[PDB]
Amino acid sequence: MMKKIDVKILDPRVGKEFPLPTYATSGSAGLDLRACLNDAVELAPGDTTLVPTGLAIHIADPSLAAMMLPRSGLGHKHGIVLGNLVGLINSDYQGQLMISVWNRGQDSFTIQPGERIAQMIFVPVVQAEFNLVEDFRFRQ
Amino acid sequence: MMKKIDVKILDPRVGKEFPLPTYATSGSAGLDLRACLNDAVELAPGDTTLVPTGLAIHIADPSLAAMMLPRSGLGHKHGIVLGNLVGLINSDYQGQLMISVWNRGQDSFTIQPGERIAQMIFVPVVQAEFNLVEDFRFRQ
Amino acid sequence: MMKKIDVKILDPRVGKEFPLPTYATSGSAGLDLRACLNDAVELAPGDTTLVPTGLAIHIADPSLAAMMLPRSGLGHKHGIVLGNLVGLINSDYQGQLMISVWNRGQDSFTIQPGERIAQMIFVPVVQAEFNLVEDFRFRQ
Ligand SMILES: O=c1ccn([C@H]2C[C@H](O)[C@@H](COP(=O)(O)NP(=O)(O)OP(=O)(O)O)O2)c(=O)[nH]1
Ligand SMILES: O=c1ccn([C@H]2C[C@H](O)[C@@H](COP(=O)(O)NP(=O)(O)OP(=O)(O)O)O2)c(=O)[nH]1
Ligand SMILES: O=c1ccn([C@H]2C[C@H](O)[C@@H](COP(=O)(O)NP(=O)(O)OP(=O)(O)O)O2)c(=O)[nH]1
Ligand SMILES: [Mg+2]
Ligand SMILES: [Mg+2]
Ligand SMILES: [Mg+2]
Repeated sequence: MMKKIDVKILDPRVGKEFPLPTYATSGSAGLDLRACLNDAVELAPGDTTLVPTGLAIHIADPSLAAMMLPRSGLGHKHGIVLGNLVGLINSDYQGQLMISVWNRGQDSFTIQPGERIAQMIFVPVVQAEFNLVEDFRFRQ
Repeated sequence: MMKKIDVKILDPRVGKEFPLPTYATSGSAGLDLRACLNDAVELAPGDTTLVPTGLAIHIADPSLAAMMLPRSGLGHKHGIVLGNLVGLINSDYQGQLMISVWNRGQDSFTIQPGERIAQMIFVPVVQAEFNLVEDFRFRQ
Repeated sequence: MMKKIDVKILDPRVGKEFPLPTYATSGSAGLDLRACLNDAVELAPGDTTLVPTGLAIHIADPSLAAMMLPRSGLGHKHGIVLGNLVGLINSDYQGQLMISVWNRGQDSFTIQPGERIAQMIFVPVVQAEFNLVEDFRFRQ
């Protein structure tokens, strides 16, 4: 299912030196996000750093949201994941997309400019209206 | 996309002293969940605590689920995330919604009664039926 | 909402000694994935291990993806979660489904053959086409 989403380039390297996010195949669920940095950032074990993307999106449709996730290789092999675990991008958010990068492992890691460091999916969302009722199934 | 969801208030402070979850804007994807606690809980670095919400929902429609996520500020700045990372709420679950709060950082944190400590989204889900076949593309 | 999904059994114990993933109730959102192991794996605090499932799926429809999540009990009580936090399975992926199991806690844990160690949901996804525009709201 396809949707055009407005994007504003905030740093002129995005779409040039730092490619815009794209889908690798017709069947990819996520777009890889790249680090928009002037120089490498060394991220020590246990630490968190805020990585800019150099871009803003405006999903606009309240029936859609995005979710930011780690990439599986980085997470599994390097312990490079997100400090907020999973990021939620609201339809009315128009600020820069930021990546909270957390080193959950034991090895120092260099975040390089332009590196595909996380990924983002677009999922339909439903807005709940609560209906209060009196009455209406944590080894494993 | 909108859906009415049945909710049962389990603690009489919910909807009073502890506001019911709400969406901030017409374009918000998630509802913030509040800690239903009698007193603050001090959460040491690395530790996990189970926080009640004082409410139960019944999604009821098997085409919908909810996902509990950290809030980005708390996760990035304070290391206050979920012990199960992301929570999945099944359509037929009718128990109290519980929040596994994990301090993944290095600083002690006080969880206050009524604090917006996590968030929840409602997403469509598909139930898979497996079709066995003989035959039917882990730096980065 | 229901969909038949092609699955290939890669290890002949899957569907026999190691049951195929199933939904517990008509209202369950997720399928539990089992560890396809010859012997138990002892996972020390802080460590990550790659657990095979013995199966491959082919979602095939680019409007669908799967997400792998921790189980709430394991995550909250035992600190047994995913090293990549949340796994994203693309529609065109046809390899073995792998589980990055991370012990985020302080206690050693034994991963047993056949153990339900994670869960997976199928969610609709939308593929974004970016539309560049000049112009188009991080306690808490
Ligand atoms: O937990 C996971 C996550 C992914 N996978 C598989 C399926 C998915 O389609 C594939 C790629 O996932 P990612 O894009 O998150 N990983 P990465 O970007 O490191 O690999 P690639 O370069 O192939 O895209 O790996 C798993 O088996 N388990
Ligand atoms: O990983 C993320 C997560 C969120 N965001 C942006 C977009 C999202 O719409 C916005 C708010 O996300 P949260 O509601 O999770 N954070 P918080 O509740 O701390 O901020 P706010 O008070 O504005 O809602 O922050 C990112 O740029 N990266
Ligand atoms: O963060 C959470 C996650 C789950 N839950 C509730 C709702 C959900 O439907 C239920 C079961 O979730 P899981 O299947 O992830 N946990 P587990 O597999 O350990 O429990 P069960 O054996 O009942 O399925 O627990 C919460 O209250 N908070
Ligand atoms: Mg990838
Ligand atoms: Mg928020
Ligand atoms: Mg379960």
